[PDB]
Amino acid sequence: SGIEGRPYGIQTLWTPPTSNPNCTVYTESDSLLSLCLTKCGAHVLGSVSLTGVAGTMTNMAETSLAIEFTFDDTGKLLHSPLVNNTFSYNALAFMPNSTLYARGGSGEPRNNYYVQTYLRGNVQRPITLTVTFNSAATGYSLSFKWTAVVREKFAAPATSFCYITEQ
Amino acid sequence: IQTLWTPPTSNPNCTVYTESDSLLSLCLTKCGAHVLGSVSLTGVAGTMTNMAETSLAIEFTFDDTGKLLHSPLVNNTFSIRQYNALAFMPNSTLYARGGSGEPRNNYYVQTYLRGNVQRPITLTVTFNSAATGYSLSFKWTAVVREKFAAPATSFCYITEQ
Amino acid sequence: GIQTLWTPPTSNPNCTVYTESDSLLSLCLTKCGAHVLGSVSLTGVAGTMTNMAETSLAIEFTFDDTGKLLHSPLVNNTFSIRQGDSPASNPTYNALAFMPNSTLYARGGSGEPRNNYYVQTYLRGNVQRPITLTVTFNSAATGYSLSFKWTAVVREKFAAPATSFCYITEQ
Ligand SMILES: CO[C@]1(C(=O)O)C[C@H](O)[C@@H](NC(C)=O)[C@H]([C@H](O)[C@H](O)CO)O1
Ligand SMILES: CO[C@]1(C(=O)O)C[C@H](O)[C@@H](NC(C)=O)[C@H]([C@H](O)[C@H](O)CO)O1
Ligand SMILES: N[C@@H](CCC(=O)O)C(=O)O
Repeated sequence: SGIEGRPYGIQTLWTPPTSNPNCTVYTESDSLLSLCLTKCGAHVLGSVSLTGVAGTMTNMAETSLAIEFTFDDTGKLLHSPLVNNTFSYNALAFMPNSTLYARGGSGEPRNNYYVQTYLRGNVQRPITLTVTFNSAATGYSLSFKWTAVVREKFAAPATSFCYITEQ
Repeated sequence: IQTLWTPPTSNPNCTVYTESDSLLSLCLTKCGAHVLGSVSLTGVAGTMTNMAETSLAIEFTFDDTGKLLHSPLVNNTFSIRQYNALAFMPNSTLYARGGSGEPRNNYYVQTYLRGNVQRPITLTVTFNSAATGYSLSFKWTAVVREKFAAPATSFCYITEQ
Repeated sequence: GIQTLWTPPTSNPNCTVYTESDSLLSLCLTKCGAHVLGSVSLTGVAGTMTNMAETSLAIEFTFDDTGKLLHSPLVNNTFSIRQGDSPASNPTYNALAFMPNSTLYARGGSGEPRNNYYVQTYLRGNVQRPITLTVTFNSAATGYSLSFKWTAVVREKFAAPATSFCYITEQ
Protein backbone atom coordinates (compact mmCIF):
# COMPACT_ATOMS: atom_id res chain seq x y z
CA SER A 1 0.00 0.00 0.00
CA GLY A 2 1.19 3.52 -0.86
CA ILE A 3 -0.02 5.12 2.34
CA GLU A 4 -0.30 2.78 5.30
CA GLY A 5 -1.70 3.25 8.81
CA ARG A 6 0.00 1.92 11.99
CA PRO A 7 -1.29 1.45 15.58
CA TYR A 8 -0.23 3.38 18.73
CA GLY A 9 -5.80 2.87 17.49
CA ILE A 10 -4.01 4.31 14.45
CA GLN A 11 -1.29 6.82 15.35
CA THR A 12 0.88 6.92 12.21
CA LEU A 13 0.00 7.35 8.55
CA TRP A 14 3.01 7.08 6.26
CA THR A 15 4.63 6.10 3.06
CA PRO A 16 6.52 3.00 4.15
CA PRO A 17 10.32 3.51 4.13
CA THR A 18 11.84 2.50 0.82
CA SER A 19 15.21 2.46 -0.92
CA ASN A 20 13.50 2.61 -4.31
CA PRO A 21 11.47 5.23 -6.06
CA ASN A 22 7.84 5.16 -4.94
CA CYS A 23 6.53 8.37 -6.45
CA THR A 24 5.63 9.75 -9.86
CA VAL A 25 6.05 13.51 -10.26
CA TYR A 26 6.62 13.75 -14.03
CA THR A 27 7.17 10.16 -15.16
CA GLU A 28 6.50 6.86 -13.43
CA SER A 29 8.71 6.05 -10.44
CA ASP A 30 10.90 9.09 -10.99
CA SER A 31 11.32 10.01 -7.33
CA LEU A 32 11.48 8.81 -3.72
CA LEU A 33 8.99 10.44 -1.39
CA SER A 34 8.91 10.12 2.37
CA LEU A 35 5.74 11.43 4.07
CA CYS A 36 4.87 10.52 7.65
CA LEU A 37 2.02 11.90 9.75
CA THR A 38 1.86 11.06 13.46
CA LYS A 39 -0.93 12.07 15.81
CA CYS A 40 -0.10 13.93 19.01
CA GLY A 41 -3.31 15.14 20.62
CA ALA A 42 -4.91 17.80 18.42
CA HIS A 43 -1.76 17.95 16.27
CA VAL A 44 -0.36 15.99 13.41
CA LEU A 45 3.42 16.09 13.35
CA GLY A 46 4.48 15.65 9.73
CA SER A 47 7.79 14.94 8.05
CA VAL A 48 8.50 15.03 4.35
CA SER A 49 11.40 14.77 1.89
CA LEU A 50 11.56 14.19 -1.84
CA THR A 51 14.52 12.84 -3.80
CA GLY A 52 14.62 12.91 -7.62
CA VAL A 53 15.76 9.63 -9.18
CA ALA A 54 15.07 9.82 -12.95
CA GLY A 55 14.01 11.95 -15.90
CA THR A 56 13.08 15.60 -15.38
CA MET A 57 13.59 15.19 -11.61
CA THR A 58 17.34 15.03 -12.36
CA ASN A 59 17.27 17.95 -14.78
CA MET A 60 14.47 20.33 -13.87
CA ALA A 61 12.51 22.32 -16.42
CA GLU A 62 10.57 24.50 -13.95
CA THR A 63 11.40 26.60 -10.91
CA SER A 64 8.97 24.79 -8.62
CA LEU A 65 7.48 21.36 -8.08
CA ALA A 66 4.17 20.66 -6.35
CA ILE A 67 2.38 17.51 -5.24
CA GLU A 68 -0.83 17.00 -3.31
CA PHE A 69 -2.56 14.35 -1.21
CA THR A 70 -6.31 14.81 -1.53
CA PHE A 71 -8.97 13.17 0.66
CA ASP A 72 -12.75 13.13 0.61
CA ASP A 73 -14.90 14.52 3.42
CA THR A 74 -14.63 11.23 5.33
CA GLY A 75 -10.83 11.39 5.24
CA LYS A 76 -10.47 8.65 2.58
CA LEU A 77 -7.53 9.08 0.17
CA LEU A 78 -8.67 10.12 -3.30
CA HIS A 79 -5.40 10.84 -4.96
CA SER A 80 -1.66 11.09 -4.42
CA PRO A 81 1.50 11.02 -6.58
CA LEU A 82 2.47 7.64 -5.14
CA VAL A 83 3.08 4.76 -7.55
CA ASN A 84 0.98 2.64 -5.22
CA ASN A 85 -2.12 4.89 -5.06
CA THR A 86 -3.77 2.95 -2.23
CA PHE A 87 -4.49 2.92 1.51
CA SER A 88 -4.56 0.17 4.16
CA TYR A 89 -9.16 4.11 12.81
CA ASN A 90 -10.72 7.55 12.53
CA ALA A 91 -9.27 9.18 9.38
CA LEU A 92 -10.61 12.59 10.39
CA ALA A 93 -8.21 12.49 13.33
CA PHE A 94 -5.46 13.04 10.71
CA MET A 95 -7.20 15.59 8.48
CA PRO A 96 -6.35 19.29 8.78
CA ASN A 97 -8.98 21.17 10.75
CA SER A 98 -11.47 22.72 8.28
CA THR A 99 -12.61 25.52 10.62
CA LEU A 100 -9.10 26.89 11.03
CA TYR A 101 -7.81 25.89 7.56
CA ALA A 102 -10.88 26.65 5.42
CA ARG A 103 -11.48 24.57 2.30
CA GLY A 104 -10.24 26.34 -0.81
CA GLY A 105 -8.13 28.56 1.44
CA SER A 106 -4.70 28.26 -0.20
CA GLY A 107 -4.68 32.05 -0.45
CA GLU A 108 -5.10 32.47 3.34
CA PRO A 109 -1.78 32.85 5.19
CA ARG A 110 -2.85 30.63 8.11
CA ASN A 111 -3.45 27.69 5.73
CA ASN A 112 0.22 27.75 4.74
CA TYR A 113 3.31 26.54 6.61
CA TYR A 114 6.73 27.62 5.21
CA VAL A 115 10.02 25.77 5.58
CA GLN A 116 13.46 26.91 4.53
CA THR A 117 15.76 24.19 3.33
CA TYR A 118 18.51 23.63 0.77
CA LEU A 119 18.29 21.94 -2.61
CA ARG A 120 20.23 18.64 -2.48
CA GLY A 121 21.52 19.81 0.89
CA ASN A 122 23.65 22.44 -0.84
CA VAL A 123 23.75 25.72 1.13
CA GLN A 124 24.35 27.67 -2.09
CA ARG A 125 20.87 26.53 -3.19
CA PRO A 126 18.35 27.86 -0.64
CA ILE A 127 14.81 26.78 -1.46
CA THR A 128 11.42 27.09 0.26
CA LEU A 129 8.85 24.37 0.90
CA THR A 130 5.28 25.61 1.22
CA VAL A 131 2.97 23.10 2.89
CA THR A 132 -0.69 24.03 2.38
CA PHE A 133 -3.66 22.75 4.35
CA ASN A 134 -7.04 22.18 2.67
CA SER A 135 -6.39 23.84 -0.65
CA ALA A 136 -9.04 21.44 -2.02
CA ALA A 137 -12.46 23.04 -2.39
CA THR A 138 -14.09 19.92 -0.91
CA GLY A 139 -12.84 17.23 1.45
CA TYR A 140 -9.29 17.70 2.80
CA SER A 141 -5.81 18.05 1.39
CA LEU A 142 -2.12 18.43 2.07
CA SER A 143 -0.11 20.22 -0.64
CA PHE A 144 3.69 20.46 -0.89
CA LYS A 145 5.38 22.96 -3.21
CA TRP A 146 9.16 23.31 -3.34
CA THR A 147 11.13 25.86 -5.29
CA ALA A 148 13.75 24.36 -7.57
CA VAL A 149 16.61 25.26 -9.87
CA VAL A 150 16.27 24.73 -13.63
CA ARG A 151 18.77 22.36 -15.30
CA GLU A 152 19.80 20.85 -11.96
CA LYS A 153 18.69 17.73 -10.11
CA PHE A 154 15.86 18.06 -7.59
CA ALA A 155 16.14 16.76 -4.03
CA ALA A 156 14.57 18.27 -0.92
CA PRO A 157 16.10 17.21 2.41
CA ALA A 158 14.36 16.05 5.56
CA THR A 159 11.83 18.65 6.80
CA SER A 160 8.87 18.76 9.13
CA PHE A 161 5.70 20.69 9.85
CA CYS A 162 2.65 20.53 12.12
CA TYR A 163 -1.10 21.26 11.86
CA ILE A 164 -4.22 21.07 13.99
CA THR A 165 -6.57 18.23 13.16
CA GLU A 166 -10.28 18.01 12.39
CA GLN A 167 -10.94 15.40 15.13
CA ILE B 1 -5.08 15.50 28.90
CA GLN B 2 -2.81 16.01 25.95
CA THR B 3 -3.85 19.33 24.41
CA LEU B 4 -4.16 22.92 25.55
CA TRP B 5 -5.46 25.22 22.86
CA THR B 6 -7.54 28.06 21.78
CA PRO B 7 -10.27 26.25 19.90
CA PRO B 8 -10.14 26.46 16.06
CA THR B 9 -12.29 29.33 14.85
CA SER B 10 -12.75 31.41 11.71
CA ASN B 11 -13.78 34.62 13.43
CA PRO B 12 -11.60 36.94 15.50
CA ASN B 13 -10.78 35.78 19.00
CA CYS B 14 -7.83 37.96 19.92
CA THR B 15 -7.11 41.55 20.89
CA VAL B 16 -3.71 42.97 19.96
CA TYR B 17 -4.57 46.67 19.57
CA THR B 18 -8.37 46.78 19.64
CA GLU B 19 -11.04 44.30 20.69
CA SER B 20 -11.33 41.25 18.41
CA ASP B 21 -8.95 42.64 15.80
CA SER B 22 -7.28 39.35 15.00
CA LEU B 23 -7.54 35.56 14.78
CA LEU B 24 -4.99 33.70 16.88
CA SER B 25 -4.39 29.99 16.75
CA LEU B 26 -2.27 28.55 19.54
CA CYS B 27 -2.19 24.84 20.30
CA LEU B 28 0.13 22.99 22.70
CA THR B 29 0.28 19.20 22.64
CA LYS B 30 2.24 17.06 25.11
CA CYS B 31 4.60 14.37 23.88
CA GLY B 32 6.63 13.05 26.80
CA ALA B 33 8.93 15.80 28.08
CA HIS B 34 8.10 17.96 25.05
CA VAL B 35 5.34 20.33 24.14
CA LEU B 36 4.79 20.59 20.41
CA GLY B 37 3.33 24.03 19.78
CA SER B 38 1.69 25.62 16.77
CA VAL B 39 0.81 29.26 16.29
CA SER B 40 -0.49 31.70 13.66
CA LEU B 41 -1.95 35.19 13.91
CA THR B 42 -4.11 36.89 11.32
CA GLY B 43 -5.06 40.59 11.38
CA VAL B 44 -8.68 41.36 10.52
CA ALA B 45 -9.45 44.87 11.81
CA GLY B 46 -7.94 48.25 12.68
CA THR B 47 -4.20 48.69 13.02
CA MET B 48 -3.68 44.94 12.45
CA THR B 49 -4.66 45.66 8.81
CA ASN B 50 -2.51 48.78 8.47
CA MET B 51 0.35 48.43 10.90
CA ALA B 52 1.74 51.30 12.92
CA GLU B 53 4.87 49.53 14.20
CA THR B 54 7.40 47.15 12.70
CA SER B 55 6.94 44.33 15.23
CA LEU B 56 4.06 42.85 17.19
CA ALA B 57 4.35 40.91 20.44
CA ILE B 58 1.86 38.93 22.49
CA GLU B 59 2.39 36.94 25.66
CA PHE B 60 0.74 34.20 27.69
CA THR B 61 1.67 34.33 31.38
CA PHE B 62 0.99 31.64 33.99
CA ASP B 63 1.42 31.43 37.76
CA ASP B 64 3.70 28.93 39.53
CA THR B 65 0.95 26.28 39.46
CA GLY B 66 0.52 26.63 35.67
CA LYS B 67 -2.72 28.64 35.87
CA LEU B 68 -3.20 31.21 33.08
CA LEU B 69 -2.88 34.81 34.31
CA HIS B 70 -2.91 36.91 31.14
CA SER B 71 -3.28 36.49 27.39
CA PRO B 72 -4.43 38.61 24.40
CA LEU B 73 -7.49 36.39 23.84
CA VAL B 74 -10.85 38.26 23.80
CA ASN B 75 -12.47 35.63 25.96
CA ASN B 76 -11.01 33.10 28.37
CA THR B 77 -10.70 30.46 25.64
CA PHE B 78 -7.22 28.98 26.17
CA SER B 79 -8.35 25.65 27.53
CA ILE B 80 -8.06 21.89 27.76
CA ARG B 81 -9.38 20.28 24.57
CA GLN B 82 -12.74 18.55 25.24
CA TYR B 83 -4.73 17.24 34.84
CA ASN B 84 -1.27 18.63 35.70
CA ALA B 85 -0.69 22.16 34.29
CA LEU B 86 3.02 21.97 35.02
CA ALA B 87 3.33 19.19 32.47
CA PHE B 88 2.73 21.95 29.86
CA MET B 89 4.93 24.70 31.33
CA PRO B 90 8.39 25.44 29.93
CA ASN B 91 11.11 23.90 32.06
CA SER B 92 12.42 26.52 34.54
CA THR B 93 15.85 24.90 34.94
CA LEU B 94 16.65 24.98 31.23
CA TYR B 95 14.69 28.16 30.51
CA ALA B 96 15.50 30.26 33.55
CA ARG B 97 12.90 32.79 34.69
CA GLY B 98 13.52 36.30 33.55
CA GLY B 99 15.41 34.69 30.67
CA SER B 100 14.13 36.72 27.70
CA GLY B 101 17.72 37.52 26.74
CA GLU B 102 19.26 34.03 27.17
CA PRO B 103 19.74 32.27 23.85
CA ARG B 104 18.49 28.92 25.02
CA ASN B 105 15.21 30.50 26.17
CA ASN B 106 14.51 31.62 22.58
CA TYR B 107 13.27 29.63 19.62
CA TYR B 108 13.41 31.30 16.18
CA VAL B 109 11.14 30.66 13.20
CA GLN B 110 11.44 32.00 9.68
CA THR B 111 8.21 32.71 7.84
CA TYR B 112 6.66 35.19 5.41
CA LEU B 113 4.36 38.08 6.18
CA ARG B 114 0.93 37.27 4.66
CA GLY B 115 2.67 34.35 2.96
CA ASN B 116 4.31 36.85 0.60
CA VAL B 117 7.75 35.70 -0.56
CA GLN B 118 8.93 39.33 -0.76
CA ARG B 119 8.26 39.70 2.97
CA PRO B 120 10.43 37.29 4.94
CA ILE B 121 9.92 37.80 8.72
CA THR B 122 11.13 36.24 11.92
CA LEU B 123 9.03 34.89 14.78
CA THR B 124 10.82 34.72 18.14
CA VAL B 125 9.17 32.46 20.69
CA THR B 126 10.54 33.02 24.21
CA PHE B 127 10.19 30.70 27.19
CA ASN B 128 9.84 32.05 30.71
CA SER B 129 10.61 35.72 30.11
CA ALA B 130 8.40 36.40 33.15
CA ALA B 131 10.26 36.97 36.42
CA THR B 132 7.88 34.64 38.26
CA GLY B 133 5.68 31.74 37.19
CA TYR B 134 5.94 30.68 33.55
CA SER B 135 5.41 32.33 30.18
CA LEU B 136 5.28 31.92 26.40
CA SER B 137 6.00 35.09 24.43
CA PHE B 138 5.68 35.58 20.66
CA LYS B 139 7.23 38.46 18.67
CA TRP B 140 6.96 38.82 14.88
CA THR B 141 8.52 41.36 12.53
CA ALA B 142 6.01 43.46 10.62
CA VAL B 143 5.84 46.13 7.92
CA VAL B 144 4.24 49.53 8.55
CA ARG B 145 1.23 50.52 6.48
CA GLU B 146 0.62 46.89 5.52
CA LYS B 147 -1.66 44.22 6.92
CA PHE B 148 -0.24 41.81 9.50
CA ALA B 149 -0.70 38.08 9.09
CA ALA B 150 1.70 35.40 10.27
CA PRO B 151 1.27 31.98 8.68
CA ALA B 152 1.14 28.58 10.32
CA THR B 153 4.34 27.93 12.32
CA SER B 154 5.47 25.56 15.07
CA PHE B 155 7.98 25.22 17.88
CA CYS B 156 8.98 22.76 20.58
CA TYR B 157 10.12 23.06 24.21
CA ILE B 158 10.98 20.86 27.18
CA THR B 159 8.44 20.85 29.97
CA GLU B 160 8.69 21.43 33.70
CA GLN B 161 7.08 18.10 34.60
CA GLY C 1 5.23 5.17 29.85
CA ILE C 2 8.77 5.71 28.51
CA GLN C 3 8.49 8.31 25.76
CA THR C 4 11.53 10.44 26.41
CA LEU C 5 15.30 10.02 26.08
CA TRP C 6 17.20 13.08 27.20
CA THR C 7 20.04 14.67 28.98
CA PRO C 8 18.45 16.26 32.05
CA PRO C 9 17.86 20.02 32.12
CA THR C 10 20.65 21.63 34.12
CA SER C 11 22.08 25.07 34.74
CA ASN C 12 25.67 23.77 34.93
CA PRO C 13 27.99 22.73 32.08
CA ASN C 14 27.44 19.11 31.12
CA CYS C 15 29.23 18.87 27.79
CA THR C 16 32.74 18.70 26.37
CA VAL C 17 33.36 20.12 22.89
CA TYR C 18 36.97 21.23 23.18
CA THR C 19 37.76 21.01 26.88
CA GLU C 20 35.98 19.25 29.71
CA SER C 21 32.67 20.79 30.79
CA ASP C 22 33.09 23.77 28.42
CA SER C 23 29.46 23.86 27.37
CA LEU C 24 25.82 23.30 28.30
CA LEU C 25 23.97 20.95 25.93
CA SER C 26 20.24 20.29 25.92
CA LEU C 27 19.10 17.31 23.85
CA CYS C 28 15.67 15.69 24.25
CA LEU C 29 14.06 13.03 22.02
CA THR C 30 10.38 12.20 22.48
CA LYS C 31 8.53 9.46 20.65
CA CYS C 32 5.29 10.09 18.81
CA GLY C 33 4.35 7.07 16.76
CA ALA C 34 6.87 6.55 13.97
CA HIS C 35 8.40 9.96 14.75
CA VAL C 36 10.93 11.30 17.15
CA LEU C 37 10.49 14.98 17.99
CA GLY C 38 13.88 16.29 18.98
CA SER C 39 15.01 19.50 20.64
CA VAL C 40 18.56 20.75 20.98
CA SER C 41 20.51 23.79 22.06
CA LEU C 42 24.16 24.35 22.92
CA THR C 43 25.62 27.14 25.03
CA GLY C 44 29.38 27.77 25.36
CA VAL C 45 30.51 28.30 28.98
CA ALA C 46 34.34 28.31 29.01
CA GLY C 47 37.49 28.26 26.90
CA THR C 48 37.36 28.15 23.10
CA MET C 49 33.55 27.92 23.26
CA THR C 50 33.63 31.57 24.43
CA ASN C 51 36.18 32.66 21.81
CA MET C 52 35.83 30.43 18.77
CA ALA C 53 38.77 29.35 16.59
CA GLU C 54 36.73 27.65 13.88
CA THR C 55 33.74 28.47 11.75
CA SER C 56 31.71 25.38 12.61
CA LEU C 57 31.24 23.08 15.58
CA ALA C 58 30.01 19.49 15.43
CA ILE C 59 29.03 16.91 18.03
CA GLU C 60 27.75 13.39 17.51
CA PHE C 61 25.80 10.76 19.43
CA THR C 62 26.56 7.22 18.24
CA PHE C 63 24.63 4.09 19.11
CA ASP C 64 25.16 0.41 18.46
CA ASP C 65 22.78 -1.78 16.44
CA THR C 66 20.54 -2.28 19.48
CA GLY C 67 20.19 1.45 20.13
CA LYS C 68 22.58 1.52 23.08
CA LEU C 69 24.67 4.70 23.37
CA LEU C 70 28.32 4.27 22.43
CA HIS C 71 29.69 7.83 22.43
CA SER C 72 28.49 11.36 23.09
CA PRO C 73 30.07 14.69 24.09
CA LEU C 74 28.27 14.59 27.48
CA VAL C 75 30.39 14.50 30.67
CA ASN C 76 29.70 10.94 31.94
CA ASN C 77 27.42 10.23 28.90
CA THR C 78 24.31 11.34 30.84
CA PHE C 79 21.84 10.51 28.08
CA SER C 80 19.04 8.15 29.09
CA ILE C 81 15.35 7.71 29.94
CA ARG C 82 13.59 10.50 31.84
CA GLN C 83 13.30 9.67 35.56
CA GLY C 84 9.77 9.16 36.87
CA ASP C 85 8.25 7.99 33.57
CA SER C 86 8.01 4.50 35.04
CA PRO C 87 7.38 3.35 38.65
CA ALA C 88 9.60 0.32 38.02
CA SER C 89 13.26 0.26 38.95
CA ASN C 90 15.41 -0.10 35.85
CA PRO C 91 12.55 0.35 33.41
CA THR C 92 13.05 -1.27 30.01
CA TYR C 93 12.30 0.21 26.61
CA ASN C 94 12.93 -0.47 22.95
CA ALA C 95 15.85 1.78 22.06
CA LEU C 96 15.30 1.13 18.34
CA ALA C 97 12.00 2.95 18.72
CA PHE C 98 14.15 6.06 19.15
CA MET C 99 16.76 5.38 16.41
CA PRO C 100 16.59 7.02 12.98
CA ASN C 101 15.12 4.64 10.44
CA SER C 102 17.96 2.87 8.63
CA THR C 103 15.99 2.19 5.46
CA LEU C 104 15.13 5.86 4.86
CA TYR C 105 18.38 7.22 6.36
CA ALA C 106 20.93 4.70 5.13
CA ARG C 107 24.12 4.17 7.19
CA GLY C 108 27.08 6.18 5.97
CA GLY C 109 24.57 8.36 4.17
CA SER C 110 25.61 11.84 5.32
CA GLY C 111 26.04 12.86 1.65
CA GLU C 112 22.43 11.96 0.86
CA PRO C 113 20.07 14.94 1.14
CA ARG C 114 17.29 12.95 2.83
CA ASN C 115 19.62 12.03 5.74
CA ASN C 116 19.98 15.76 6.59
CA TYR C 117 17.59 18.15 8.34
CA TYR C 118 18.48 21.86 8.17
CA VAL C 119 17.54 24.44 10.79
CA GLN C 120 18.02 28.17 10.60
CA THR C 121 18.76 30.00 13.85
CA TYR C 122 20.81 32.94 15.11
CA LEU C 123 24.09 32.89 16.95
CA ARG C 124 23.45 33.95 20.58
CA GLY C 125 19.98 34.93 19.34
CA ASN C 126 21.51 37.87 17.48
CA VAL C 127 19.35 38.27 14.37
CA GLN C 128 22.35 39.78 12.51
CA ARG C 129 24.21 36.49 12.89
CA PRO C 130 22.18 33.81 11.12
CA ILE C 131 23.67 30.32 11.44
CA THR C 132 22.63 26.94 10.12
CA LEU C 133 22.28 23.79 12.20
CA THR C 134 22.58 20.58 10.14
CA VAL C 135 21.21 17.50 11.88
CA THR C 136 22.34 14.31 10.16
CA PHE C 137 20.81 10.86 10.60
CA ASN C 138 22.96 7.76 10.49
CA SER C 139 26.16 9.34 9.24
CA ALA C 140 28.00 6.51 11.01
CA ALA C 141 28.90 3.50 8.85
CA THR C 142 27.64 1.11 11.53
CA GLY C 143 24.90 1.28 14.20
CA TYR C 144 22.91 4.52 14.41
CA SER C 145 23.87 8.14 14.88
CA LEU C 146 22.61 11.68 15.33
CA SER C 147 25.11 14.35 14.31
CA PHE C 148 24.75 18.06 14.91
CA LYS C 149 26.76 20.68 13.08
CA TRP C 150 26.36 24.40 13.64
CA THR C 151 28.06 27.20 11.77
CA ALA C 152 29.86 29.59 14.09
CA VAL C 153 31.63 32.93 14.16
CA VAL C 154 35.35 33.04 14.91
CA ARG C 155 36.61 35.20 17.80
CA GLU C 156 33.16 35.28 19.37
CA LYS C 157 31.32 33.17 21.92
CA PHE C 158 29.29 30.24 20.62
CA ALA C 159 25.66 29.75 21.72
CA ALA C 160 22.91 28.19 19.61
CA PRO C 161 19.30 28.93 20.71
CA ALA C 162 16.47 26.45 21.18
CA THR C 163 15.82 24.47 17.98
CA SER C 164 13.95 21.32 17.04
CA PHE C 165 13.85 18.64 14.35
CA CYS C 166 11.94 15.46 13.52
CA TYR C 167 12.85 12.08 12.01
CA ILE C 168 11.22 8.73 11.29
CA THR C 169 12.23 5.90 13.61
CA GLU C 170 13.55 2.41 13.02
CA GLN C 171 10.77 0.75 15.02
C1 LIG D 1 25.06 41.26 23.63
O1 LIG D 1 24.37 41.17 22.40
C2 LIG D 1 23.63 39.97 22.20
C3 LIG D 1 24.52 38.94 21.56
O2 LIG D 1 25.12 38.12 22.29
O3 LIG D 1 24.63 38.94 20.31
C4 LIG D 1 22.44 40.28 21.28
C5 LIG D 1 21.45 39.12 21.20
O4 LIG D 1 20.26 39.57 20.56
C6 LIG D 1 21.11 38.60 22.59
N1 LIG D 1 20.28 37.42 22.50
C7 LIG D 1 19.03 37.41 22.94
C8 LIG D 1 18.29 36.12 22.78
O5 LIG D 1 18.52 38.39 23.45
C9 LIG D 1 22.40 38.29 23.35
C10 LIG D 1 22.10 37.75 24.74
O6 LIG D 1 21.43 38.75 25.52
C11 LIG D 1 23.39 37.35 25.45
O7 LIG D 1 24.15 36.50 24.59
C12 LIG D 1 23.09 36.62 26.75
O8 LIG D 1 24.31 36.44 27.48
O9 LIG D 1 23.17 39.49 23.46
C1 LIG E 1 27.45 17.59 -6.04
O1 LIG E 1 27.47 18.50 -4.94
C2 LIG E 1 26.38 18.43 -4.02
C3 LIG E 1 25.13 18.89 -4.73
O2 LIG E 1 24.37 18.02 -5.21
O3 LIG E 1 24.91 20.11 -4.82
C4 LIG E 1 26.68 19.34 -2.83
C5 LIG E 1 25.75 19.11 -1.65
O4 LIG E 1 26.26 19.78 -0.49
C6 LIG E 1 25.62 17.62 -1.36
N1 LIG E 1 24.65 17.39 -0.30
C7 LIG E 1 24.98 16.80 0.84
C8 LIG E 1 23.85 16.57 1.80
O5 LIG E 1 26.12 16.46 1.10
C9 LIG E 1 25.20 16.90 -2.64
C10 LIG E 1 24.96 15.42 -2.41
O6 LIG E 1 26.11 14.84 -1.79
C11 LIG E 1 24.69 14.72 -3.73
O7 LIG E 1 23.84 15.54 -4.54
C12 LIG E 1 24.03 13.36 -3.52
O8 LIG E 1 23.91 12.69 -4.78
O9 LIG E 1 26.23 17.08 -3.60
N1 LIG F 1 19.58 37.08 33.61
C1 LIG F 1 18.15 36.88 33.82
C2 LIG F 1 17.90 35.66 34.71
C3 LIG F 1 18.77 34.46 34.39
C4 LIG F 1 18.73 34.10 32.92
O1 LIG F 1 17.96 34.73 32.17
O2 LIG F 1 19.48 33.18 32.51
C5 LIG F 1 17.50 38.11 34.42
O3 LIG F 1 18.23 39.15 34.56
O4 LIG F 1 16.27 38.02 34.75
